[PDB]
Amino acid sequence: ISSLLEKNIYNVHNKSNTLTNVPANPTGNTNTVWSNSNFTPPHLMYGASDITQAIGNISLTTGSFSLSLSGPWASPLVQNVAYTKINNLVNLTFPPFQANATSSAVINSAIGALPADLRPTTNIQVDFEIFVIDDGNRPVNPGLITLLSNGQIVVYKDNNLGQFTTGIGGSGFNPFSITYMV
Amino acid sequence: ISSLLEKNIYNVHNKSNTLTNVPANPTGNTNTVWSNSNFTPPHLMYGASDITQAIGNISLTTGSFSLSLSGPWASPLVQNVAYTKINNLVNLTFPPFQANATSSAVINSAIGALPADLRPTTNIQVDFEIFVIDDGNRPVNPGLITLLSNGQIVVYKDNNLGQFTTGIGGSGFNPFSITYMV
Amino acid sequence: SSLLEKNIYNVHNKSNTLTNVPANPTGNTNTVWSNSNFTPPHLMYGASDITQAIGNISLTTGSFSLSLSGPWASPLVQNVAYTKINNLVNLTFPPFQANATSSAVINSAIGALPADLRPTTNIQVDFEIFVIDDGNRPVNPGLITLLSNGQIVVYKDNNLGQFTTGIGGSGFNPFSITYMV
Repeated sequence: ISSLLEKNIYNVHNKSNTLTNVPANPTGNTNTVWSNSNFTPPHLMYGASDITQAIGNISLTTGSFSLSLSGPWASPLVQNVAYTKINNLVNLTFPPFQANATSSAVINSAIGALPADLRPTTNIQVDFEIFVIDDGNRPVNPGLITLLSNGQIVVYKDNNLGQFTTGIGGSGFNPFSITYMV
Repeated sequence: ISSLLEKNIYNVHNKSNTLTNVPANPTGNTNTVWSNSNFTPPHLMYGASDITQAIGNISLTTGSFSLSLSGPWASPLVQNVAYTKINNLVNLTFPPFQANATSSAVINSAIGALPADLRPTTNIQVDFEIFVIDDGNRPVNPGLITLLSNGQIVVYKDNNLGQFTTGIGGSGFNPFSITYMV
Repeated sequence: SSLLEKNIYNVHNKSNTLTNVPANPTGNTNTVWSNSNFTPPHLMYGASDITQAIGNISLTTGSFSLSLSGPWASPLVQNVAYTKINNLVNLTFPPFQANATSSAVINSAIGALPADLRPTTNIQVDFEIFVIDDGNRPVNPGLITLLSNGQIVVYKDNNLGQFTTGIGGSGFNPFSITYMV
């Protein structure tokens, strides 16, 4: 045992290794593995590096969700919106939503459309300038997308609550992407 | 001792476990934990997997910093700006900064307001189109935020160095988010 | 036997080999073990799967040389910085500005974006950006479109606008765009 308490050449085998929960590195060395009792559950440490906290901080999910948008078009348009969430950071990448407009209206989803874990929580809405199209025209003013904390998505023709206009040629948007922390 | 040097059914307990810094996996096995002396400080290894390097390649931090902005308002507005940094990639998510304007001015921070590790270094400034408001109006032209390498943040009413304008209604911006590499 | 129950030993070893097992041998949140439900096995601390968390995120970063041309007398060549995390891409562009000797959009050749950064889910992805033309700072946004064939196009405005012959500089200050492929 005494030989294990100081440096040796032993390649130790064990079915498992249980590290006492302690508030500080017991040896002070950068190559000592220890278990940090300042957290519950405890954190695995390697020297001063907190492995458990680093692992928790690099959480990532990605995929898509179905989104139904409606307003100016004769019928709702349904497409899958791609997403990535890393820690608290979200990206949404939208495919095209475009069709002829039979009425004048903003584009919006139902309340709750954004998956719960992608909804803004620090802010009531988050706003982004995006390129939109109306009746086949490419307007020079930016459109505006607002993501709401209740999960509703609203897309305006311009920053001043602008509506898309009845007409043919395509109203809506080419693919775009927005990134934000919840 | 000899029983520890080959496979056993021991659930070993230790107050800590110090791994000799060595240049190669001493057993070659994918279930061997070791400490890699090819780096200083050393790297935690599991088999051929470099845990320290993998965590360092992500290098994620997140949180917020207090930001004081001033210009058109009677007094500075102070709010926390949320951030994520992943390797060289930064996200900033701003809460609302808006109040009545008693003078005509751009909005800016002090020099050094952006935390040092979020400041552009590859570029002298990085620019983003954002939706801004002035006197309660929602102008169709985008506002512009410029992040400067000296840590100053400037927000303009439009792309042409535009100033926010004296008046009641609210001047500044709804929440927005911008993403960039330093 | 003293090692098989709690002790105050700071143990040293040249390495530590953990038996591959399908479940935590002690049940405790401070036990390190090797999880045989995966190949290669996963390093565990309690119920925390260290190997899985690291394998779930894949980050690359660097830069690529980009040649843009159109309104300028000759192409401009600069490095564009990128990060890719799983399917998520950031591009951060340095300034591309010079005087314009013709009226034209700015574009790259086909295939200019590295293959692993090209949109595949969409044919193009569009972004509003601040551009400059003949030294003027126009209030209308410019537009960058990233195409699935790897071409990059930058327009003076959203309506296929071209940069304009003249002095003062045409192109853009640095900007950044982020998107999933």
